[PDB]
Amino acid sequence: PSQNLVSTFANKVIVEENLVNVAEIDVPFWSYWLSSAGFTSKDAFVKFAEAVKPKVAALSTSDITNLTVAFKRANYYDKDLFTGIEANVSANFTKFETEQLLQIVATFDAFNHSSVAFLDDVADSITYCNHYLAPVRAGADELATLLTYYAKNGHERADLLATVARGFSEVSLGKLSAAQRKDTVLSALKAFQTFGFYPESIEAVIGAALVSPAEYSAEELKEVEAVKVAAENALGGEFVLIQEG
Amino acid sequence: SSVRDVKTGSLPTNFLTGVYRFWRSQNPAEKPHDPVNDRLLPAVVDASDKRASIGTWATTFFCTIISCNLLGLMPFNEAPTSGLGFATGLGVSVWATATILGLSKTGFKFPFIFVPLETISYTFRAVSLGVRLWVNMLAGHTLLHILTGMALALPFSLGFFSMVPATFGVCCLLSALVGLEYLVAVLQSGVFSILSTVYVGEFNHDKFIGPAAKIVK
Amino acid sequence: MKLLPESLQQEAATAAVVASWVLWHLDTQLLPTIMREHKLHACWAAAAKRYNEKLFKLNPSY
Amino acid sequence: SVLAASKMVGAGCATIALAGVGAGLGVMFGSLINGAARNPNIAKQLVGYALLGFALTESIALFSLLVVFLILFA
Amino acid sequence: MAVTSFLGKAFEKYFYDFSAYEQFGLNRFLSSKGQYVALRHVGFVMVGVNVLLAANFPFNPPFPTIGMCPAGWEGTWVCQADKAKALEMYKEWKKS
Amino acid sequence: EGNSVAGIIKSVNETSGANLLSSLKTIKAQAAPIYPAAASSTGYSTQAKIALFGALSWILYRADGQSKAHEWIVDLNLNVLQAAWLISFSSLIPFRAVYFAFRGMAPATASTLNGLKTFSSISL
Amino acid sequence: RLLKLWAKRLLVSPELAIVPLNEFDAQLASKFEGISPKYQELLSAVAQGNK
Ligand SMILES: [Zn+2]
Repeated sequence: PSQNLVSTFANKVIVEENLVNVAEIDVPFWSYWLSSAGFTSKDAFVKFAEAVKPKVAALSTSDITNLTVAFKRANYYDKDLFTGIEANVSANFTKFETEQLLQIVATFDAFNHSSVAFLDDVADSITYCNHYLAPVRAGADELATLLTYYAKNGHERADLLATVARGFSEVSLGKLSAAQRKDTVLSALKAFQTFGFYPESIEAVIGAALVSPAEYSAEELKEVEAVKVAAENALGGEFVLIQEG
Repeated sequence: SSVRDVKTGSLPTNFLTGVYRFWRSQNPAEKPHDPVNDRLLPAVVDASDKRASIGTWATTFFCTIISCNLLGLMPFNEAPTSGLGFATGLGVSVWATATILGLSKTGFKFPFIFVPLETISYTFRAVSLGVRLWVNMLAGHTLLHILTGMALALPFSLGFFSMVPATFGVCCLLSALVGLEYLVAVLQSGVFSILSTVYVGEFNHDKFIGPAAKIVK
Repeated sequence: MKLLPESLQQEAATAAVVASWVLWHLDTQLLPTIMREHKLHACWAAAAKRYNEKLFKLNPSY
Repeated sequence: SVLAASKMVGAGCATIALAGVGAGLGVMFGSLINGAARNPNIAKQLVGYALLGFALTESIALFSLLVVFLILFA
Repeated sequence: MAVTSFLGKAFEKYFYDFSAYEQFGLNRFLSSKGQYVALRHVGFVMVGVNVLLAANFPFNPPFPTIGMCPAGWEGTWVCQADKAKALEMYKEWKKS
Repeated sequence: EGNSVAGIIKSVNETSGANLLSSLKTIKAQAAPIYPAAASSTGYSTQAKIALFGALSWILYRADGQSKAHEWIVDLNLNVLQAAWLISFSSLIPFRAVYFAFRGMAPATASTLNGLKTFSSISL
Repeated sequence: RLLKLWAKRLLVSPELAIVPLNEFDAQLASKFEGISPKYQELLSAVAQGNK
């Protein structure tokens, strides 16, 4: 008679409601690990958002980036919740590290959520409150996401551009796959042309499109050559490729 | 979950700073061809990422070996290093660390009769690095024990307070021997870590991913 | 007098445990403190000229 | 006990190599004195080489003594 | 009232202030202070080995004697080179 | 714990002109760093007593095992030969010069802090 | 207000009293490294403290 008993136990106790009811104690922890394991259901994250919504403003930075990455993976946008997360980031921006801010800005770039104060606090935290080689450990897709975020919102911060231009090099772009490198180079060159800012490290972006121009279409090559001529005029010389020697 | 407070400028902090900077200076980084600026800074950071932490490893081995070597000279104490398995395990550990680094550089691929002869010449570093330090510690303790018995015999068979000059001379010889053992303890710890640095710096060399494209002026 | 111990693997594992503890204690407890002192002094000594020139340019008191 | 007798004879013949390593070590330390007399401005560098040299030279003594132990107490 | 405070202060006063190089006036017999430190080192070794040997004796030594006895035990049970024979001779010497 | 210079500014602005030169020393002493005074001398720590009793138990256990050993008297005399050198190192080593040599080993203590100068951060 | 403004400055950093006011502009320059070194080591050594 054990099979009828385990059928009664299996449909009433181990359910999604008790799953989201045991996940109320540490909800950015549980939402992060449940979203990484693949549990991306909408109604659970509707419950999760009103679970965090009082206690967002006193969360840790790791819990804030965990909650923000979890809601990026669930693709659920709650305007009051992300206003609370943005107020948390803007409150204690000095505590946040660059990798956490890049994940938070990736989530805030997936939606169209931005304030002027949030953008200034993220740029101040990446530029001044964090190590200047933290874009080097980033990975160029995260930095290109941040560059396209600041370009879309039109916020011009030349110090932040000089900071996240450091992360673009042969190393970080060589870590990417070919399609991801093409997407990252197009995003970074479009953002740098939007801001009118051509650093010395834009050429490692431009070279990443010109060493392998087989994946680039003709209009994309025209865009890359436009940014190449603009960077040649700004930096004060002509763009050559360096061979092996 | 609360850490202790440290005075800035303590003597152990200063000693370990000097020791770490020494073993870090044993394998210096190569100067790039381009000037170091923000274009070259990820290349420098990746060069530091590819370089093994021979400063930390050599400081580790120096501190543990000088601690055991000086433990041999405290009373009621023998060195752990005078054991065969301890010292030769440290030696085979440094040789295997250098070998594992060099194998991982070559894509985890193992390496015209010059190749087995150089293989034996390289493989003998595993024996030599541990047997040198272990043999020196074992010989010093063994020499002291044999010498102590002769010194004990002099006042055992010539009276306790009846032979002063010969007992004084042989105790001068024994005391100079223990001072030599202090010198050999410090020297063999330094020698182990220097040879550790050269053995791993044989494989510390890597490729500098510099700029592939540049604005010329 | 014996050259070999009772177990060579036990003495090798003792050496590995002692050296791995020295490695963890060095990387975790000693080197953070050392680099806090050293990099504070070194950052000030490396940035004294640029810092004082930048602060001299920002200062409106002259 | 002819095996133990040959063990004593073999160890006593085994430690002849300490003569050659002591002559070499004295040559190296005399050259260290000479090189410090030629150029004392780098003398604290040279002593380092001397210690390193003594290091590897000492090893040839210990591979002697190890054989002595492998003759005596194996 | 405390013990470790008085022990620290007393060992400080013995370590730093009490100096038998000047209290006994040994600057006339010895040249320098470092010579006194070397001779006090070797004298410490001599007194220590004599206290150990003097402490427990008469015994058959495990260290190799150079064919010399203590001048009172020519062949009793102290100078015996064979150890089991020395053990049974010690037994018939302990029965007395 | 707020900014002490902000407390200096508030306390100086809160005084009147007659009270200023009188209250400057108390405004100095209010925003001055805490250097905590010496507490009452207590017993040894739990860890200090554990260290001393464990060292004594290790010394007694090793002396017992050295007594049990085959060449026992030369073990107990090796202890004398090592304690002699630990005695002579207290007399020989120039501990002030060794302290300042170790201070020269680290660059943080080898030089003074060369940092902010007065003429850059002045506020007239 | 002037006594209060100088009181805050001489409370935070009392080493400004060793430069007379009438000579202060005589010390400056366009670059910070060009400031006259007459008072610089004295300012640093007084700022290090009373001991
Ligand atoms: Zn021993």
